[PDB]
Amino acid sequence: KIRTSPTFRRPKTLRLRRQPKYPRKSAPRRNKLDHYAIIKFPLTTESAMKKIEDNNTLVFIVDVKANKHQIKQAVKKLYDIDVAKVNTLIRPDGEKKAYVRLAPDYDALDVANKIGI
Amino acid sequence: GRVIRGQRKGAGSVFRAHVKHRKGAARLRAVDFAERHGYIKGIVKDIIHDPGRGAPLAKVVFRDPYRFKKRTELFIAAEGIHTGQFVYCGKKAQLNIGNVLPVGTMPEGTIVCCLEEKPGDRGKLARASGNYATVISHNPETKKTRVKLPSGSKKVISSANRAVVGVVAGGGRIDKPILKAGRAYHKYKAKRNCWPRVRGVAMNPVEHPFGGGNHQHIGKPSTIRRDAPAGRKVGLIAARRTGRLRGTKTVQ
Amino acid sequence: NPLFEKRPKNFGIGQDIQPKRDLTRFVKWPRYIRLQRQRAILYKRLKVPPAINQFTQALDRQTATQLLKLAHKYRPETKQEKKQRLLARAEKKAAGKGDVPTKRPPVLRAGVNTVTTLVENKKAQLVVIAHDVDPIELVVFLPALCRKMGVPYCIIKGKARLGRLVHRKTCTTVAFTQVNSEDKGALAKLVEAIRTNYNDRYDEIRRHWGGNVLGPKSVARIAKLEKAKAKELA
Amino acid sequence: GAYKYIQELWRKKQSDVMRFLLRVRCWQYRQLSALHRAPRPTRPDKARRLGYKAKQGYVIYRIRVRRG
RNA sequence: AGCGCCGUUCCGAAGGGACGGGCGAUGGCCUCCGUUGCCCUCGGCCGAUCGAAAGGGAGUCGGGUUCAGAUCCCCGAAUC
RNA sequence: CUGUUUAAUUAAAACAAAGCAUCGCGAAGGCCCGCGGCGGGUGUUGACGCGAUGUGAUUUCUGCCCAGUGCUCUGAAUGU
RNA sequence: GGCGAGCCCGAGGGGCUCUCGCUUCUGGCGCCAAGCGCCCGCCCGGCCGGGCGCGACCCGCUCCGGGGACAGUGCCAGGU
Ligand SMILES: [Mg+2]
Ligand SMILES: [Mg+2]
Ligand SMILES: [Mg+2]
Ligand SMILES: [Mg+2]
Ligand SMILES: [Mg+2]
Ligand SMILES: [Mg+2]
Ligand SMILES: [Mg+2]
Ligand SMILES: [Mg+2]
Ligand SMILES: [Mg+2]
Ligand SMILES: [Mg+2]
Ligand SMILES: [Mg+2]
Ligand SMILES: [Mg+2]
Ligand SMILES: [Mg+2]
Ligand SMILES: [Mg+2]
Ligand SMILES: [Mg+2]
Repeated sequence: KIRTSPTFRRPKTLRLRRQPKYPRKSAPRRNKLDHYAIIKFPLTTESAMKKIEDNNTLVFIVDVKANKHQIKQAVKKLYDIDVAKVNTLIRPDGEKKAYVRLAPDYDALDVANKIGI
Repeated sequence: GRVIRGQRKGAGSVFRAHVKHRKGAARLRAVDFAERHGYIKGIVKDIIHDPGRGAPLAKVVFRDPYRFKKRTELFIAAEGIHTGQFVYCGKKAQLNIGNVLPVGTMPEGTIVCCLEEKPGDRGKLARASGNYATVISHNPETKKTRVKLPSGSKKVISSANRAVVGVVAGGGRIDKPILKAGRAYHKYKAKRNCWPRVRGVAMNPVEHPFGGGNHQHIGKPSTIRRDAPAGRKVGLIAARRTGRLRGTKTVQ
Repeated sequence: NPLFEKRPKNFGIGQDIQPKRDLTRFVKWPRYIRLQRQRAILYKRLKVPPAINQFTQALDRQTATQLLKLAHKYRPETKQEKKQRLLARAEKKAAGKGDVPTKRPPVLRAGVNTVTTLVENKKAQLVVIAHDVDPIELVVFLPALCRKMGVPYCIIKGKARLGRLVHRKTCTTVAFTQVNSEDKGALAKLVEAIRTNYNDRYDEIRRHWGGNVLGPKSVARIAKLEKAKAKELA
Repeated sequence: GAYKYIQELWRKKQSDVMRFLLRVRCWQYRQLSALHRAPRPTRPDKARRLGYKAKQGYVIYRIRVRRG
């Protein structure tokens, strides 16, 4: 063993992998933000209704802890329809407003009549 | 009363050095094997201007004899050096202007600059623009060397410390008057906030020991001893004499 | 033979770079490395008292090997064979209903309190004193006490080797008190050698001071000045 | 058997056999840190009469304060 | 005494990264590849981190749309 | 001379200014901050520099006094 | 170590007494070893891929220099 460098530093020791004897909370914390809690309210106002005909786009009110991917997955797992893109804004009352554009194969009027708006 | 202007320099609040635009500290190479048992060639790439310094900085690149890498250092540019001139450093380097070598190698009367107090502190003495030291009185036993400093003082130093041969470039900088307040403002703004220069008689009694009264008079003897407390040392500090000079120094 | 040229490199100043040397005496060692090294150098430089200069003046390795060969078969029992002897003697006495199956068990004593009690009561035939005890105050009273009580003591180097004959990390002291008939002559020869080495020279070691050895650079400097002084005289 | 000898050697702490060890230990402890752990007591008799017993749980710290 | 204070390289064992090679094990179509452990070798950080909605900072523009939006929405045409 | 100043009574003959000079300091240092550390500002600095002062461009001048108060130097030569 | 010098004895040689050296016209380049001597599994006296030493002298107890029983630190006492 010849130490050519004039600086002595730490040896690369064996860091032990964590293997605990017992779990710390007995159970995984369940997903509170699931598909029925992300997408809360469809918006049935005048401009949001006009977007259905003139935009091929549904309008929803979403909890603020969700993003575009979770809104897209929630729509595809609840309504079984394809999503082009989701534009999210924050409505100044405190909720998120999501504009979900659908596929050209689907009809926003038919999806709105099936969901009841 | 109120804290005087002389005590506020130690706070470091607004009296620091304007040090951002300065390119770096001008030091020599730290001492190693090649600078004590030989010499090594270095190439000066350019010379630049350090703000707050009238002396030019010299960017001399070296070669590392241990790992393959070109080391860039910052020397004080001596007078008459040019870009591309091979700067030589070490013990047995041949004496030319711009070559740094220990003072035991050079003969007496050699005009050098950027010398060292202790051997191995990368250059302390005689660093201002246009100043030099005079090397005299070598000693084989008890390795010491007398140097005449620019203040006229003769200091006995070691014989192993290094010094670049020549004078510092930029000599005669105090030949031109500043000639207006504007160039003084720009000069001191480049250096450091050292210019709130207000007369101590003109300022208040509660802020300076001299000022006040119906007339602008000092009132107290300005020669104030070295044993004075902080805030008392205004005007002449430990003045052994005053008035117009007679002779050169008359001090051994 | 076809091309196979030699490419020499010159390793001087101002040319091709230096090779990777050993660099042992120039690596920046950490705090505790420097502390133990200059601690050993500090014990080498400074004058030690004549009660702790007895250390490093110890027994040679041949007589220490003889002492270890004597002490190997007076080994105190560990936990495994201790429990084995307890359970085996209990089963033999429960089977045979015997009163006194064991006449005399020979076993050495360890520990500074036990050894000090045995030398104060003159039960110790021989004392083995370890060298590597870092508080020396735990040890410094034992040689004079063994001398004034007449029990021979031997200073030995390595407390780990003395702990491995008692199945422990540190042992610091070994008291030979009981000897067998096949070992009495060998212990008498060892006690004679140890009384020749230590107790007969106790008045010599107690007077001499240890240490006072300068560093080799300063020793070579004084030797160069002495050769210059001889050049001045001749 | 030994701790009375340890105590009586510690008492006259001006003598030449003790003051060398005291100077060496003061250098060794001054060149260490301010607050750290000693894995075993250096004064076993004084530690044991303050309450140290050689078992798992009792921890000796070495600590440095500034005089004046 | 102390909530704490000084300091930013000073008195620090202050890199958990990687090329190549060898050995061992696992997995996938054991053809051929991918991971994990060990060893050798390399590796100035001018020292964690923060600090600009005017500093540095890759790449979207034209038309139309509502009572309130616009380089964001629709159409068309591009780029990182 | 240009500039600055008493915001909410003064704009100046006041302050500042370049110039003239003086003193301390060769870094274990001068002038200072800090309750504290051989902690910090000057200092990424070294007498053409740093710090503290009087006067206030240019021309011509810098009279005489150490009695007093200061400042400084020296010899344990000598009182306290 | 002589491709070197030295002061003497002196026939080859001796080392009383000493110096280290292998970079000075050039705004070039210089790292991760060439060679040598050994040790292995392979082709019948052949070929592949590896390891050690010399190259790069040995030993030592402070990384190297400059101060050093002073400076400073803690307390007490007297000046200012
Ligand atoms: Mg002039
Ligand atoms: Mg002025
Ligand atoms: Mg003024
Ligand atoms: Mg006052
Ligand atoms: Mg323990
Ligand atoms: Mg940031
Ligand atoms: Mg608008
Ligand atoms: Mg547009
Ligand atoms: Mg007015
Ligand atoms: Mg004038
Ligand atoms: Mg200073
Ligand atoms: Mg006058
Ligand atoms: Mg007088
Ligand atoms: Mg030293
Ligand atoms: Mg000395």
